[PDB]
Amino acid sequence: EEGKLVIWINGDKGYNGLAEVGKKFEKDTGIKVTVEHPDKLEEKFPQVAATGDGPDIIFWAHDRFGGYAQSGLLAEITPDKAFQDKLYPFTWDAVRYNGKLIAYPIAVEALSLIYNKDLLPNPPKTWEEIPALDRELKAKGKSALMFNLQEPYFTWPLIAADGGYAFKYENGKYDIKDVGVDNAGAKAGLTFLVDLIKNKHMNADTDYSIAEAAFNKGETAMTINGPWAWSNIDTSKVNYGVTVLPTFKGQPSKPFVGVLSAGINAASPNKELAKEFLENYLLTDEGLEAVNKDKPLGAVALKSYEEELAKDPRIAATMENAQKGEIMPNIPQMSAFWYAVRTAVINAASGRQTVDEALKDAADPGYDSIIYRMTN
Amino acid sequence: EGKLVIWINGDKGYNGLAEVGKKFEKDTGIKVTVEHPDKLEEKFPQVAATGDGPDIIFWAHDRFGGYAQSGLLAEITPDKAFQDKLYPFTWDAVRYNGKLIAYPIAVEALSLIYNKDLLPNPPKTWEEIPALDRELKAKGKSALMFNLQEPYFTWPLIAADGGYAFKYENGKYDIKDVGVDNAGAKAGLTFLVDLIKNKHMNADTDYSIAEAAFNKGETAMTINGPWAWSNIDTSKVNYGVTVLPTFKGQPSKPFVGVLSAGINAASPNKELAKEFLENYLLTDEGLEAVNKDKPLGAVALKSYEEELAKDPRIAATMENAQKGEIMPNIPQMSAFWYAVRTAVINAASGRQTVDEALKDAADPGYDSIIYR
Ligand SMILES: OC[C@H]1O[C@H](O[C@H]2[C@H](O)[C@@H](O)[C@@H](O)O[C@@H]2CO)[C@H](O)[C@@H](O)[C@@H]1O
Ligand SMILES: OC[C@H]1O[C@H](O[C@H]2[C@H](O)[C@@H](O)[C@@H](O)O[C@@H]2CO)[C@H](O)[C@@H](O)[C@@H]1O
Repeated sequence: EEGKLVIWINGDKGYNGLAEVGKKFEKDTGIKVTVEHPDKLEEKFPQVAATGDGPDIIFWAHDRFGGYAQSGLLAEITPDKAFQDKLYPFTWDAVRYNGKLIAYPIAVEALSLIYNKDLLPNPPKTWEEIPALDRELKAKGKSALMFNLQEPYFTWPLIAADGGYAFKYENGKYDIKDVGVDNAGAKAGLTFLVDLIKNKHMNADTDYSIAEAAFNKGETAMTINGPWAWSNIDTSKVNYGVTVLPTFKGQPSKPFVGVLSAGINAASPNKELAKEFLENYLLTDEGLEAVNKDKPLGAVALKSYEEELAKDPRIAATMENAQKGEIMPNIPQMSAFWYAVRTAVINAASGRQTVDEALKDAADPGYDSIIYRMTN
Repeated sequence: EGKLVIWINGDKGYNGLAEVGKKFEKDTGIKVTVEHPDKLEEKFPQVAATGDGPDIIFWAHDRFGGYAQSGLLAEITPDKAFQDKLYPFTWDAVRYNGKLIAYPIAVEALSLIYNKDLLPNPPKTWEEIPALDRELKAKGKSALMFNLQEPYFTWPLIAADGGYAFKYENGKYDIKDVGVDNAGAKAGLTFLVDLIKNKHMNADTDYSIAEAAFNKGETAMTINGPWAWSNIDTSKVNYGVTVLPTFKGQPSKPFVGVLSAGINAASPNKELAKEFLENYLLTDEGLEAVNKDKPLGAVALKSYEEELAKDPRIAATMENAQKGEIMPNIPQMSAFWYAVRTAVINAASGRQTVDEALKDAADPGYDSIIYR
């Protein structure tokens, strides 16, 4: 680590694009940059950083950074007024924790409906229509919809539709005691999805790669996913639309919005180098274009680059879905929250627990929660 | 790599242990370093989870279930002749999902420790402690000081009239059935907070403060374990070790711990750790070296115990232990202790009331300390 840069980022993002950026950096400065995408980095980072190890720079959606900052794993960052002016105000707000800035914002992510325009000329406006749709679509030996049920992020817009929420957001701060995941909005959302399963419109163990291959091979009319997925759909030549998520009980799907963000390890001795890389190389039209050409970032934080992208109707649809949803909390409880809800969705989907039972556990984990099973 | 590093708590006989380790070094040339880092029981899971940390970790057995569940401990395989040397109940304390995950060392329970001169007659009941504090306060003394910062020291009183942690039914702990906010729990902690509210005890007394006060002859009574008696010997106070007081007529029920040694699952020195524990530490002279530094309590090694059981201080330790309960070793233990610690400190300081402090420990929400 002594005079080089190690960067971690998720394997669904443009880390080859990003590596090309670190080759530029190395070519100008002589500093070696290594980009890695380890499995479950969002869990490894706080483990290795707890002992003063880890990468120099960590990329994740902003929801996790509050917890790292509470744990002291992140350096405070100082961008001057000029630098700050280059990025949207709400992107900075996403990386502000106890009044400090703890990361650089990169890009705004939200989920959308992605549909195969061909076998499905009109999408649905609602979830309601999907069992009747999936049934006529099985006639051609197809299914209507496949998406990741192993990550609760992908089910969340449905759960939030009729009023499921995470922690109530009250004038200023988030109410940690007031947890929305087992209210009747939440219950109705997920019970819908479980019925789709009970009645075989969806399989309970579909994961990210199954939904992706199923979509990209024309096997299923629809999927739910973010900007990063558009690339591989381009490669497959599937004719797709990106559009508004379907409503439920006639309210809009509400996706949790993430700000892909870039933090500097508090234990790093290359903090100054990390600052030059992030500010002068990545967050430029050409740094981001390079990542974005690998896998699309969504609506970027950099105003100069976003000007171009905003003209793409995938990006406008992404943004309209982001409009109906909610910026993720970055509080330290988020991590336990996701772990609970991931288990609760998987449990109810597989019949291991009833909807009421699974979400009650997610809303109020006792000592029987997975969160305290000290599992791995 | 060809080295042994041992972690043991700062209150135990770690110099004694180091004497055992010099003997191992003398015979095998393997260097043994003993350390006692602060907050060892939290550090160990964090460093061990990356693949470093000590070769050998000592703690009471309640924590080893979570370590083992986390993958951090090598399964130990003493043969039958080695097993017959230690008491069966001490092996049971280190069994997790059927496999032995540590060597047992000693049996610990809290006793009442009292100053015989200040108080030729210690109280039988928690209830008479206030009046007796009144008496002592006029003499520039106080009845009782003990660590209020660690729930371990309060547990015997929470448990007296029916507090429990997790219900134990038909060979098994039901982690949905938590007893820490039942009426027994509330009663017990309410008594303690009432003691504090009326200034018979100060809500920030910690281990250090309570030991200095007893050993300087400032307070008639403390609540402590066997490891404490060495410093009392040195201070020359004339003390007895006895039955904890009763609460609403019931015996105090201290959690019973078994000091245990686990071997890091990630150690390259696993065979050496076994030789060290089986052939040096767990012997009359190994344990004697530890014990002479800070007493272990009633040891798991039957040959050494026979000598110790004669000590009237061990007899009382075993009496308190028999009224108490072996701690669970389930992986939920770590988070339970953190919830209860905060509940006790919060109730004692007036941050929360008894009832809501305990409700939060019985049922940790996202608002609880365990999630910050
Ligand atoms: O499923 C819970 C998960 O949701 C979010 O993770 C997203 C991530 O934000 C996106 O960049 C993309 O990579 O997909 C992930 C879902 O698999 C939260 O950021 C994360 O903390 C949470 O665990
Ligand atoms: O206070 C909660 C605490 O209780 C026990 O720790 C004891 C330990 O067993 C004794 O050896 C002695 O050192 O005092 C400790 C309390 O300060 C549990 O063993 C421990 O895991 C728990 O957190």
